Amino acid sequence: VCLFLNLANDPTIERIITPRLALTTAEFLAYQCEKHVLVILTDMSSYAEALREVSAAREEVPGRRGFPGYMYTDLATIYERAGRVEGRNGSITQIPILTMPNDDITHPIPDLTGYITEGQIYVDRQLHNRQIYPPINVLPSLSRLMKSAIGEGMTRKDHADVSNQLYACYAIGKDVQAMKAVVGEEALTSDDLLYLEFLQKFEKNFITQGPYENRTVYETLDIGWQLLRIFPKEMLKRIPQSTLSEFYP
Amino acid sequence: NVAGVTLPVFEHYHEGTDSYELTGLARGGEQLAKLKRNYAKAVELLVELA
Repeated sequence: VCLFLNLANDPTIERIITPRLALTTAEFLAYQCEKHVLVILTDMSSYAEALREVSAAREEVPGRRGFPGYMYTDLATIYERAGRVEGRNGSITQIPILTMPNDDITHPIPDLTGYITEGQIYVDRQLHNRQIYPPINVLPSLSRLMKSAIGEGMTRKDHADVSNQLYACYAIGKDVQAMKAVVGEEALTSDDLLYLEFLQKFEKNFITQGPYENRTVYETLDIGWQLLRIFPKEMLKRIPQSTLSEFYP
Repeated sequence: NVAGVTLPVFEHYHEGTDSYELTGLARGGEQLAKLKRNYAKAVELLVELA
């Protein structure tokens, strides 16, 4: 680990300088020396605030929401320092974090970041109020490079099928809870009970981890399979038959 | 109450008053008992449809 700190009361110029310093040391350690590096950035909205500061110092006319127009290209400069390169065995991977002002997706910061990133992970207030330590809401989230990150040579072959099935049945389960909200429990079928029970056990086990439980990928897939086994064999519409024969029993 | 609103339905409640012995008109008791049974089935079916 190579750590950098910059408190709030520090100079703004330190704030704008720091992430580039981090990126350059990452580049040195990853490319000039054969390493795979995971860079983590926290709260780039403050970086944008420092950018506003320096813009105000130079007396350039503000634009949208008091942000200079060229902040897009600036953020692009702070991005696009990732991916693998031929002639080297290393890699770099950026995982920044942002503070959304008042849950507004159309605010310039998150919108532009989405325009120059390949996915996003959401965090929902209701889940935090539900005392689930990881508050991740996996529904609006999406990763654009799933198809290549996993596979048989990778963690396991059944991974993609399991993931898709889990997502779809969770969506159906949320819909079924909405159904129950009016129709009443007595008007439900066995399938609806299966969906509700699966949903409940899913937030109980799959989502909750604990502040220190380091789960291996195989363990996560095993938990997913155990949860899947609740439904009977036929409802696994997203699962190819061969994988079902191999793993379901 | 099958939904948010309540529906009206009925039941064939056999109150159970004794029938009438009609032993005057040549006393075809078999015919009268058969007639009573058939009309009882008719009444039950009609109550269901109602």
